[PDB]
Amino acid sequence: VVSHFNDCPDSHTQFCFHGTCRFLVQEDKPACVCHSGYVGARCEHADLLA
Repeated sequence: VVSHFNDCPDSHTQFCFHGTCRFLVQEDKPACVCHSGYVGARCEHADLLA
């Protein structure tokens, strides 16, 4: 509550190649979400990586 994000990019955004980027500023905490039709945690690979 109260805590919210806005400025996603803070270097930690480099942990996400192909996925939503959200950085909780008030609580500096990186958090990315995968898009779709992809694999991995960072979402660097697109299918063919089960």
